[PDB]
Amino acid sequence: YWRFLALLGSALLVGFLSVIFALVWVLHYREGLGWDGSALEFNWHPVLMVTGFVFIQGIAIIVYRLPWTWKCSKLLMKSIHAGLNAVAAILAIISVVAVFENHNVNNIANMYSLHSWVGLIAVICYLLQLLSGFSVFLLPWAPLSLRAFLMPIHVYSGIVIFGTVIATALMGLTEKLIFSLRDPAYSTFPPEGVFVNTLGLLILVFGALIFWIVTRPQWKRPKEP
Amino acid sequence: YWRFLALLGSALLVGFLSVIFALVWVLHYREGLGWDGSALEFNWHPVLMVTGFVFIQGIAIIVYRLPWTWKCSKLLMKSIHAGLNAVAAILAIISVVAVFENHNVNNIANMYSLHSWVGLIAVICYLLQLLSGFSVFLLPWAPLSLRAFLMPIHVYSGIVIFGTVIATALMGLTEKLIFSLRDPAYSTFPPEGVFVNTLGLLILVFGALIFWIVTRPQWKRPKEP
Ligand code: HEM
Ligand code: HEM
Ligand code: HEM
Ligand code: HEM
Repeated sequence: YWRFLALLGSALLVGFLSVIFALVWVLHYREGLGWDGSALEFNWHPVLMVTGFVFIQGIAIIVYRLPWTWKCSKLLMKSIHAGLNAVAAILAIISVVAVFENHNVNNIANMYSLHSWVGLIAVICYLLQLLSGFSVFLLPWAPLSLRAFLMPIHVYSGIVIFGTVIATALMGLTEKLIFSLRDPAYSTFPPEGVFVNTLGLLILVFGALIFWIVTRPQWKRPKEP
Repeated sequence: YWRFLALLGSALLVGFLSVIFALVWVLHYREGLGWDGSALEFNWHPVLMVTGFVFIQGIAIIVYRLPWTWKCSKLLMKSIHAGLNAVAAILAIISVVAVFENHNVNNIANMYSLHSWVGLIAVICYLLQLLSGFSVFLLPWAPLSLRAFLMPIHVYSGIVIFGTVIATALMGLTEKLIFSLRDPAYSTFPPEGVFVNTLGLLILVFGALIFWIVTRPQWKRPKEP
């Protein structure tokens, strides 16, 4: 228990510092936020991706392992899981609408990067996991046999989508640092560069923590009757 | 069994195509290979990283789950594991010596990027997992109690290092594409750009496959007497 608490506490801390770091970066180092800057719009992209796709999704993935929930309703904890993942799907979609509207308004090319390829698949895989998870594991009519062998795919896919989001995030930080830190150049170790590398590491440590919590068999929600 | 075979076969295929794709890219799209180009030297970096740190390490991680090995010697399969990981440690170190020698000869800055921060920690964590794994699990004097609770950390850390290498690789592809595809620009969808994005996806699919194999409890090497 109290090593779980300490680990949950650590992941919340690093997860909140990531969101904090993403906000300071766009509000104090970049131009800020707005729904047409248009770089004030683009900046919603990293902010909302860190906040929903990395942080809120990180918490949805461990929601069933909070021991205060074990003798809670399984339908209820399915609802918090479903709902916390839906919030991150909304924010991530909004996040992608930000780049497309900044790009199209500014006549920039779309979908040429490995970041955007990996990312757009992450997003599509995410919605499919959300739609499939809703009709099979929340919704009532599905055959309990189809439950039995979709479940290993669903647990694996969620960890693998969550890992791929983190790898897309560090790619997006990389692109945006390189595009932006032209003078002083990124390679000159400017403060924005040290700061956002540290945001990169924080997003890293958060994933490692979420992956630790979620693979402790002693912390699985105890199977139902 | 035969779904394991098919999955092992798939991961070997995508793992070999990654190495192939990394070679074609530097030999047919870039300047080629050499031990002083000096871009002929830098190119050893992605080639050796994909080959040893992603591919050979991907195979070392699943070496205990080959069913042809289950009634093999555990000391022997510890030796293939140890040895396959040592080969990737050598290649990765060599790979890092390539960038430092290209940078220092060409007066480029070192260790300013998130790619290099994450990567250098991956490398250091890798060697520590290798040194710790050698003295605790190959070597004979360690208390069987210290075996018992280092093992969960060692399995977790190997998956987490392997994931972080993949995320570093896609960052390195991102940087190198952006630095290089200046004219025709990356954003103009040039063939090198489509090709190396596809190398990025292949490295992705390889990790997802290695992670699938390595988390099937039905495929764990059956515990010893
Ligand atoms: C993209 C969205 C989703 C992701 C990434 C996701 C991811 C995951 C992950 C990683 C686990 C294993 C966590 C654990 O061991 O506690 C899990 C468990 C589960 N998910 Fe989801 N999930 C998503 C959407 C849904 C939805 C909509 C439902 C519908 C009810 C659902 C139902 C479940 C159930 C029943 C479990 C097993 C709970 C248990 O351990 O007893 N998921 N999910
Ligand atoms: C990890 C979650 C993320 C996902 C799923 C994601 C997904 C995407 C997608 C689909 C695009 C293409 C949009 C377009 O073509 O207009 C894109 C573009 C971009 N993203 Fe992200 N992104 C994520 C995180 C980040 C972060 C944290 C940053 C850092 C600022 C970032 C920086 C960028 C930049 C600069 C572009 C435009 C250049 C390009 O097309 O590659 N992204 N992202
Ligand atoms: C950086 C290098 C290393 C990495 C990334 C690594 C990674 C891993 C991973 C991911 C597993 C779990 C695989 C599975 O379930 O089959 C594992 C298992 C193991 N590793 Fe390592 N390892 C490394 C070095 C070593 C070394 C040097 C030894 C020394 C003998 C060692 C001994 C073991 C043992 C005994 C197991 C458990 C085998 C079993 O399932 O019965 N590893 N390693
Ligand atoms: C995934 C395994 C990888 C690791 C552990 C890794 C690690 C590193 C390290 C430590 C550096 C800094 C070297 C220096 O400062 O001179 C670096 C630089 C670099 N890497 Fe990688 N790398 C990997 C994969 C890749 C790949 C696949 C590419 C694609 C070509 C790449 C491209 C670069 C580039 C262009 C640099 C120099 C610019 C910079 O300092 O960021 N790397 N890498």
